[PDB]
Amino acid sequence: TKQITLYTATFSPYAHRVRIALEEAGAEYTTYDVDILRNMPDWFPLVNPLKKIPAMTFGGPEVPPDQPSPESAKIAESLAMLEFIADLFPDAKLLPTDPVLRARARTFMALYENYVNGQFRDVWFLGTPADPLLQALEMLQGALPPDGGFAAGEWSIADAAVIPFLARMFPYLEAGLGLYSKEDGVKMRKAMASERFARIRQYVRDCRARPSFANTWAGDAEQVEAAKTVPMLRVGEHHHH
Amino acid sequence: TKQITLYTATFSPYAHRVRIALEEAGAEYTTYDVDILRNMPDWFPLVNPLKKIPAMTFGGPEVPPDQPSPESAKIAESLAMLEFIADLFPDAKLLPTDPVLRARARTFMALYENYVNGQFRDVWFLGTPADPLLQALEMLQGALPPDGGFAAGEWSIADAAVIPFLARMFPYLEAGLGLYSKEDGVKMRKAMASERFARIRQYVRDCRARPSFANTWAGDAEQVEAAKTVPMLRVGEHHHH
Ligand SMILES: N[C@@H](CCC(=O)N[C@@H](CS)C(=O)NCC(=O)O)C(=O)O
Ligand SMILES: N[C@@H](CCC(=O)N[C@@H](CS)C(=O)NCC(=O)O)C(=O)O
Ligand SMILES: [Ca+2]
Ligand SMILES: [Fe+3]
Ligand SMILES: [Fe+3]
Repeated sequence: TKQITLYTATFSPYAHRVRIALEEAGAEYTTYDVDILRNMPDWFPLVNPLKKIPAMTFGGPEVPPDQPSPESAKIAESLAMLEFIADLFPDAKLLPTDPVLRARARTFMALYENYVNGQFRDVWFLGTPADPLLQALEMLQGALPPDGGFAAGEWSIADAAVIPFLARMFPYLEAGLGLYSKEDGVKMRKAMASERFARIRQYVRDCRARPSFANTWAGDAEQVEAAKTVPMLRVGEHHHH
Repeated sequence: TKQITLYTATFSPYAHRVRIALEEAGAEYTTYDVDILRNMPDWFPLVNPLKKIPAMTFGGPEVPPDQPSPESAKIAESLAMLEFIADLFPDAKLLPTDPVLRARARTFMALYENYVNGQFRDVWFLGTPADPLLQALEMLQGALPPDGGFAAGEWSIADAAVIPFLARMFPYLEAGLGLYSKEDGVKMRKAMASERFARIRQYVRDCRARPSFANTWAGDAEQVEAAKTVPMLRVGEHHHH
């Protein structure tokens, strides 16, 4: 019954993670947009001293999100929020019950966070070479069950962790967003359409088809427009190797 | 009943995490050292295709660790292993039961992984300036309960995740091991002895005092000798300015 407020931003894949999990949980929750990269409100460090989105408050009196209460628990870091939502809503089965299948979910989240996420960041924001990102995506694809299904078989928070980033990749590439070279843009678009990546394309389709994605996605073109507000995505700048 | 085998290396803080959790769980398990950085056995990709330590096998027939069975589950990534051990040994209370306290543990692990570990890597492997690492350590220290205790209050896997790295910092600095300059080494040693970092010193003491640390630590001098075998620590080498 305790209130949940998620501070969010449309462009943010980290915040998208948590919206997906809250949808899958059937939770009652409030979202509040924060212009974190261009105009952070003076009160925002009260809900997250790290000054990052997402931020979550839990419990305390019901208050407007721009008047946060000292009495609410302040939860930081998207993957911590994913596990928190799974803990709060056990009947929603946001993780498997079998320990080995649960470990597949945790391993998948760690493979993404430790080896793929930084490659997405460095290719898009710094224009580093795309081959290491493609190699990391092929590795992550190899962790998926071959015949279909989600990271741990049944849908779990591991898939909430990963789909926000994979789903942005395709329309960002088509719109030319990112500081990578033309050559690497072509390389990535060809690779992600090639037979090499058939499995991860099916994974993306399967994740996007769920109501939790549809109800937390602004649409491809709208998400592209939101990403254009990110200052680090300096239009007209490209890096070459 | 199902066997646990942890592939290990004395120098490795990631492997150390899992040894600590297994000790706290009261698990029966085998450890098997792998010279992963200098002489990886040809069979090791069968237990971890990423070619990283730690690796874990679970279940399957009892076999010599250098003859791994296809029937065992292959678990990768140290933090996934920590959550796995918590799942396997619920009576050991390796996480709190309260959702908010559990989220404190998950947040603390994410703070370390996302903001602290990479600063340790920059300073120790590249010799970049120490101030950003000291700032990240002060942030992590600020997430501890100021009056005492572990990251989530009671001891949890969050403390298994973090103590291997903090516990290596002090003896490595005393040995001058790492690519930072003598000047930054003195700066870090002075800072870590100052009142600024009294709370994290108490944390390191409290974690080290537990049998799970004593039984998984070779001793300060011995751990330093094992770290000198790590190629990227480049023993005898330092970068300046
Ligand atoms: N590790 C965080 C990453 C969050 C993150 O970096 N969020 C961005 C927006 S997509 C942000 O708030 N950036 C602001 C900053 O770093 O100052 C998580 O998993 O929640
Ligand atoms: N994300 C991994 C990191 C493991 C790791 O990097 N292990 C090192 C030893 S400290 C290793 O095996 N390095 C060999 C390599 O990267 O190729 C985990 O949490 O287990
Ligand atoms: Ca596979
Ligand atoms: Fe972002
Ligand atoms: Fe290492």
